Amino acid sequence: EGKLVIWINGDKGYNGLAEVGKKFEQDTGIKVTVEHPDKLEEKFPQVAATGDGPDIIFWAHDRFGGYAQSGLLAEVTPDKAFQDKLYPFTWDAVRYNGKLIAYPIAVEALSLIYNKDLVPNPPKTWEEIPALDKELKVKGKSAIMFNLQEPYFTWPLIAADGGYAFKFENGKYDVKDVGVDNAGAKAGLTFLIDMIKNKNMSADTDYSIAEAAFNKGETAMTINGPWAWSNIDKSKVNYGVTLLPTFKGKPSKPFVGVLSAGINAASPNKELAKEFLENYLLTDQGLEAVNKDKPLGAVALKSFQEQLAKDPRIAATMDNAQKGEIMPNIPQMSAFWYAVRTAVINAASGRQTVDAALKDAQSRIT
Amino acid sequence: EGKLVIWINGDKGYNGLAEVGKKFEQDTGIKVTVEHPDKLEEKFPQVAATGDGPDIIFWAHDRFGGYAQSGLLAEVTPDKAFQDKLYPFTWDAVRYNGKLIAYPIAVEALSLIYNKDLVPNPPKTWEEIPALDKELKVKGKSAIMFNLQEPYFTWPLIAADGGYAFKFENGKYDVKDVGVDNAGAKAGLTFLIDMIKNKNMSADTDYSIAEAAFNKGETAMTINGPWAWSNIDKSKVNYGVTLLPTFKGKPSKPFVGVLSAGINAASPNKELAKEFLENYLLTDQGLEAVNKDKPLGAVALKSFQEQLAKDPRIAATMDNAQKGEIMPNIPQMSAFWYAVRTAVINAASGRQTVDAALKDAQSRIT
Ligand SMILES: OC[C@H]1O[C@H](O[C@H]2[C@H](O)[C@@H](O)[C@@H](O[C@H]3[C@H](O)[C@@H](O)[C@@H](O[C@H]4[C@H](O)[C@@H](O)[C@@H](O[C@H]5[C@H](O)[C@@H](O)[C@@H](O)O[C@@H]5CO)O[C@@H]4CO)O[C@@H]3CO)O[C@@H]2CO)[C@H](O)[C@@H](O)[C@@H]1O
Ligand SMILES: OC[C@H]1O[C@H](O[C@H]2[C@H](O)[C@@H](O)[C@@H](O[C@H]3[C@H](O)[C@@H](O)[C@@H](O[C@H]4[C@H](O)[C@@H](O)[C@@H](O[C@H]5[C@H](O)[C@@H](O)[C@@H](O)O[C@@H]5CO)O[C@@H]4CO)O[C@@H]3CO)O[C@@H]2CO)[C@H](O)[C@@H](O)[C@@H]1O
Repeated sequence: EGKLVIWINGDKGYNGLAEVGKKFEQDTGIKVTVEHPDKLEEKFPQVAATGDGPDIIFWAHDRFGGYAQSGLLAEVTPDKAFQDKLYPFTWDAVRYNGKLIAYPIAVEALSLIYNKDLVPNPPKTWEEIPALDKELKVKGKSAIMFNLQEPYFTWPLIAADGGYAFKFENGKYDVKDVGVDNAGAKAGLTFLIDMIKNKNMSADTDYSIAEAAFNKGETAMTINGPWAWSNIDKSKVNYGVTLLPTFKGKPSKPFVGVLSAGINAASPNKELAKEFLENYLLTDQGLEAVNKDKPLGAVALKSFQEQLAKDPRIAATMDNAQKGEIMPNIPQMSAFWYAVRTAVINAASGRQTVDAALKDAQSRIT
Repeated sequence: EGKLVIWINGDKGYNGLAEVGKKFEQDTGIKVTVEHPDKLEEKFPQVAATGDGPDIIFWAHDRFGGYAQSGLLAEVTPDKAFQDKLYPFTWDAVRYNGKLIAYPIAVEALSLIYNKDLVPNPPKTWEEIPALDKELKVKGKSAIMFNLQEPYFTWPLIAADGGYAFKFENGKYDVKDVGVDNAGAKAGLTFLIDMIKNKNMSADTDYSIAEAAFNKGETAMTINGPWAWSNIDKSKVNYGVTLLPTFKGKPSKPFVGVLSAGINAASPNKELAKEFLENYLLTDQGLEAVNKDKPLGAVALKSFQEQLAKDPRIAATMDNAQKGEIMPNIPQMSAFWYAVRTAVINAASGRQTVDAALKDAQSRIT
């Protein structure tokens, strides 16, 4: 304790790393010792399992999932401001079981390195290298030499025509796994129906009726999104924006929508549309103009969002958003919405029980 | 042609959008017309299918996958500099079948909106709202009113206790789908073995032998990563770094490694380790010190990577990286490497045929 021991491979810049450690000690008094043991990536699980080893281990990320599965790595805790400083795909490489288990440093790939004076135009194909070697051999030279003891160096050739390690299956929505008629869905809709039966709400309330009632001070609360705030600003009501109420102790989970602008495939103006959206709308000034009319909520444009993030209404918007879920964009989403609309309206009006309404919606969607 | 027609929903800031369109026309002469038809999200697939409709359509992203499946949307083409200006998860929301099919604008979620003067401390639970309503009703008021005709507004309550739309299955490596002994793997290893048989290479060449031969000008080419460049700089050789050769017309596919720093779970210095890695190593000055010793390649730190990106050696590194694949971090990766090492060494030395070596590796991994 009171020290840092670092392990890094002997082909990396460990002397330069030790100079970073010297600056660390000069500022903090904490000694940093950089070592480069052989087989460090095999020794680490052996010594960390006994509670020994280095404080920090450097390796390519392919070793780290095995370490994390064995409980040998601490979860790292960079805040969002620090995570923003590194490329997102590098954080992905060090994420295991949903947790960040290392700090990414550098991105490595093999390349062809060539002597400009022996091969001014290096070969573009592997197949032409034997002919080049024959000409170099009469000069006492060879075309190419690389490490054949480590599979890292031969893998690019093995993969070229179709070799691979493990196949990756992309994330996907299971369009047959729908949760509209499970017990939790029924419990929430039953509560809504119970409020209607108890005359706390009326089944015929729509957007206009609820907005007028809230903005005239006739009801204490409403549920709406950022576009509604402008009309409340103009009203007499002093309003706050906060977390949706919990149900059975669990957060309400609103669907998160990304307002998006698509370009019609039939448009003869695709270049103009790109210019307008990229260079006029998606600017601080462009979004401010729309936002001043009806608030957008949080915006996708980082520079303008940092100016909105302070507003408690935006903070509440993002707190509810985090408790909820981003909507799928799959084609089946419209079928989902049409079916759920019918279920809620039928249950709220008494044309169906909650169970029969949601069962029918589930059948329609799947 | 020569116009922009925009469709946006009637609850959004369409007058503010039209002012952005006015500025567009003032600068370009191109008229922008903003309309807010009812049912625009249903009308669009009907009119875009006939080659009509608006140039740009605004909606939440949940509608857009259906449009893109129907071929109604143009692929949008923002460059990397523009994509960097928006939050990554917003681009994810508008990606369909691997392609970006809209521009994200805003991030929306419902919140509880409350009258500060009627309910200074708004309810944290749904279950307490009936009691609040009874007290407000004696004052001629009600606790809460919101739109019950659109399922968007009731969904947060339905999802709270377990309702969901479509279940998402996270991306994953299939540890039983291994490509070490397929036809492409065998073809590439066979070519390596054929070069060895033809005496273009020697099976016993290792890292040291290849590095010495290249850096003394005895071989025209080598295959190595960025850490090797420092020793070539000091040598007499004038070297370039370029794309790996193709095989059977296809790019060589090197495995991409992210050099990573993990913190030992047994370390009593986890706070010091975080301080060192975040505030000393992962700085421009910290990475420069390591990089000056042995080059890191591309770095994860955006600010320093932008200073390296100009170097043709780094450009070539990233070109090869893009043709290749990020390594998995799964625990099975070490088994993969050990098995492939044995296969390559055995095939190159003649202790096994290419087919028998790679079949054995495949069996060992699975
Ligand atoms: O005693 C018997 C045997 O020992 C010797 O070989 C062994 C090695 O000493 C030992 O390190 C071990 O090597 C394994 C390694 O543990 C395993 O992780 C995997 O290595 C991968 C890396 O994980 C991967 O990142 C990548 O490594 C790159 C690295 O990213 C890059 O930054 C730079 O450092 O180059 C590295 C490549 O050299 O690829 C490697 C795979 O090539 O697989 C390794 C095995 O190949 O186990 C070795 C075998 O026991 C002696 O060399 C051997 O002669 C003896 O027979
Ligand atoms: O004529 C019969 C019937 O017509 C009327 O209802 C129909 C609507 O006019 C019509 O627009 C259509 O509504 C569908 C919609 O097409 C479908 O996409 C889906 O809507 C989702 C959104 O996709 C989703 O983004 C979200 O919308 C939010 C939005 O994100 C937010 O920014 C803001 O605008 O609030 C929106 C919510 O209002 O959620 C909605 C779902 O609530 O589902 C819609 C159906 O609910 O089809 C309607 C039914 O035919 C009349 O209203 C009706 O009385 C008539 O019986």
